[PDB]
Amino acid sequence: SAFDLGFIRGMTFGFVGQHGTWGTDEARASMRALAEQPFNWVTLAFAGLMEHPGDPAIAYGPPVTVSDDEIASMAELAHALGLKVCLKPTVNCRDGTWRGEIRFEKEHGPDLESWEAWFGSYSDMMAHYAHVAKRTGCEMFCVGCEMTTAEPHEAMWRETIARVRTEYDGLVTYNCNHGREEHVRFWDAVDLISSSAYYPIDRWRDRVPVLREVAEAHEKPLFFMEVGCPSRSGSGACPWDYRHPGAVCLDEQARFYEAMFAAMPDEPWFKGYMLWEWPWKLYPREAASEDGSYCIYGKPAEDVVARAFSAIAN
Ligand SMILES: OC[C@H]1O[C@@H](O[C@H]2[C@H](O)[C@H](O)[C@@H](O)O[C@@H]2CO)[C@@H](O)[C@@H](O)[C@@H]1O
Ligand SMILES: OC[C@H]1CNC[C@@H](O)[C@@H]1O[C@@H]1O[C@H](CO)[C@@H](O)[C@H](O)[C@@H]1O
Repeated sequence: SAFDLGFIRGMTFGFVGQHGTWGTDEARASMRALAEQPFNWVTLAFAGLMEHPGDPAIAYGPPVTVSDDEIASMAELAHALGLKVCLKPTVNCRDGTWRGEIRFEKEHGPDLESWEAWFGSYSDMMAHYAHVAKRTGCEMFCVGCEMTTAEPHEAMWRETIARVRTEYDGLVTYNCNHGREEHVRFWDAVDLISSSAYYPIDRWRDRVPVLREVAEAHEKPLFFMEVGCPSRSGSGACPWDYRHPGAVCLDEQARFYEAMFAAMPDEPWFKGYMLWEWPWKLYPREAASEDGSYCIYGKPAEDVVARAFSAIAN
């Protein structure tokens, strides 16, 4: 199933999945526009909310996130447009702190500000959405994203994953941050290794050997659950950084994709690309030259990716 998996030509849709936004005419129009492109996968991504990086409570569902029925509506539409769907619940902090820096002073204590408490909340969230993934026939489920500070809590990640397996029979991945592929201890517990592969333009050429080594060592396919670059000046040096300032620069985004596609080998361990990202409210192509986001629609990167993905498809 993991070994046999068709090469992934994917796009992430709809983040952060704010309540009500996917049930709109706009979101429907955006998903249709996505499906005009040579993608075989879409990821429905959304974030629950922590107040602070040291708070064990996670808010998800309405009024924060899209409802379960909004998720189902988008999954149904995607499937009817011929796409396979990955469901990706994650968590953000209201103060803007990256989820890769969540931290607790205590390991244990269900009613304390502890790792145990936080994983209790997170595990309930994952079980909730693994069940939604089953309901909606999602072909993949992503159990976490860029949780660098949480990753050493290996027993707790294994408990979380096991719970997902009781609720969901499809492909399961965990999405680590770039630079963590060779660090995560629990790849044996998922079906596919995946990362947020925001490697700078000039590093693709020399990062490939470690990606190859990780995949081959774990006898599991590896793919990128996030990859992209904003269309802003200099962003190619820090494609992970959504806050990087810069004038709109369409070619810089294209150069990122050209560098990535040049470097990635045609070898069976590598299973492809889930691009970051596509908004639920899509700008018209006439406005694309003034857009500095990760979206490739209406920009030269659209053609770079479509040329690459059409060639893979054919
Ligand atoms: O990779 C996407 C996330 O990147 C974060 O920034 C990290 C970066 O990834 C590297 O670990 C590093 O150069 O240090 C940074 C932390 O300051 C954040 O920009 C997140 O919002 C991204 O999701
Ligand atoms: O920096 C690009 C990605 C890297 N991985 C996680 C993801 O959060 C990040 O994207 C941005 O996410 C924030 C909300 O977390 C959003 O405001 C931005 O506009 C990007 O989608």
